Amino acid sequence: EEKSKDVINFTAEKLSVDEVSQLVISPLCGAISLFVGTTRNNFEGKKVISLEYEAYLPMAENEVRKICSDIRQKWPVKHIAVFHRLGLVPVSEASIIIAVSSAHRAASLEAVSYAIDTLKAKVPIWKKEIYE
Amino acid sequence: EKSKDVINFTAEKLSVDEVSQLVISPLCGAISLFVGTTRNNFEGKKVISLEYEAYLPMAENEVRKICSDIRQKWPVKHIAVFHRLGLVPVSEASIIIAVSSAHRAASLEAVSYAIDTLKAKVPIWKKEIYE
Amino acid sequence: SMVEVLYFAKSAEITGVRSETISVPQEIKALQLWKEIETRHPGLADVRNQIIFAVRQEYVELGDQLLVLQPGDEIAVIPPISGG
Amino acid sequence: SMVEVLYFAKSAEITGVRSETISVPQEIKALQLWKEIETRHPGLADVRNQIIFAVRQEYVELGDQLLVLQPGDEIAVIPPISG
Repeated sequence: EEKSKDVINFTAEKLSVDEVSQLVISPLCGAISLFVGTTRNNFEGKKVISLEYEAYLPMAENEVRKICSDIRQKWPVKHIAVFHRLGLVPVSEASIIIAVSSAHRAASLEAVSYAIDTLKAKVPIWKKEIYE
Repeated sequence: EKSKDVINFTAEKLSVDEVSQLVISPLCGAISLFVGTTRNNFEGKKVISLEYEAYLPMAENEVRKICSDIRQKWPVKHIAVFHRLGLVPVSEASIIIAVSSAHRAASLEAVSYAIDTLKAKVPIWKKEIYE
Repeated sequence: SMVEVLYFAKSAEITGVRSETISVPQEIKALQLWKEIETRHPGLADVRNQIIFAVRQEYVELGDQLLVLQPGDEIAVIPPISGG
Repeated sequence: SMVEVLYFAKSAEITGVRSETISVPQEIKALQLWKEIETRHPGLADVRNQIIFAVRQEYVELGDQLLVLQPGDEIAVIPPISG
C-alpha cells in the first residue's frame, strides 16, 4: 500500500527535472509524463534576458490542489508533482515542472496536458518579460 | 540553433536530466517528456524486470522516420529518443522521449505521437521476468 | 469590517502599492466593492474590464454577487493571469 | 544470393536459432521467400499469420511483391512489436 501523493511547491530555487521526476516514480507505474516550461530569449520581436514571476500564495497552492483533485476524478494517476519557480527565471532555466505517473500512458500524458492548461487559465501567477 | 534528432539505444541506465538537457533551446519555452518505466506486476503476477531486444540499426531508422514526420506536423526544435536495451529493473526507465518547441501545444502533441508511433512501428520486443 | 486589499502584477504598478487595509460594510455587492477600490486609486479605471477578485482565496466576478466580509478577509485584485 | 535471415522474438523460440543463411534467387516473391523459410522450419507454419518481413531494413508484406535480393542482404522475420 503506497499512498498517492500530490507534491506542490512554489520556490525561488532552481528546479530540477531529475528531482521532480523522482518524486513521482512508483513501482506500480509504467509511465511518467513531464512538462517543463522554460524562459525563451525573445517575445513579440524583442530580445528577452529573464522572466520574473510572482504569485498569490497560498491561493495558487490551493488552486493547484484543486487541479490535482480534478485530475484524480477523471484519470487513474498515482502521483502528481507541480513545481513552480518564483522571481527571476533567466533564459533556458525552468519556470515550471509538472510530472504525473500512472500505470498506462494516456492518463499521464492527458493529465499533464490538463494540468499545464488549467494552471495557465486558473492559477494566480503572473510573469513580466525583462528585455534588453 | 541547429535542430537536433538525438536517437540512442544503450544498455545503460537512462537519465531524465541528461535527456532533458539535450533538447534545451533558448528559442523554446516548452519541453515535454515521456518516460516509460518497469512496473512490478503484469496480469496479476509480480515482475522483477523487463528484458528488451531490438533490431538495430533498423529501429534507429524507424525512429528517424517518426522524427521527420513529427517535424512536418508540428513546429518543434529538438527531439531526443533514448531506449534502454537488456534488463530494465522495476522503477528504472526503458524509454525517455523529449521534444522542445516555442510553445507547449507542439511539444505535448509530438511527444504523444512519438510514443504511440514508436509502440506501433519500431522493431522492439520485451519479455517480462517474474518472481 | 477592516479588510486587506492585495494588488498583483500591473494593478500594483498603477495603485503603487502591494497591499492596504480599508473598511467596508458587512454586506456589499462586488461591483460596489470594486467602485470603492477604483475611487481610491483612479488609475485602476483603465483595467476595470480585465480584472477579477479573489475573496478569501476564491474567485468572484465583479457583479451583483453579495459579499459578506469578515475582519481580515483578503480581497485580491487579479489582473489577467500568466503562469507557467 | 546468400541472404541472412534473422528471427526476432517468437520466431527464434520456434526456429531455435537467432539467424541463418539461405540461398535464394535474386528475384523472388515475398511469399516465395516465406515458403523457403517455412521449409527449413515447418514449425513457423503455426506463427505464419502473425509475422512480417524487413528487407534491407525496410518493411514489406508477405505478398506477391517482387523482391530483388543481393548477397549478404538481411531479411528480418518480425512478429508483433512490443517496445
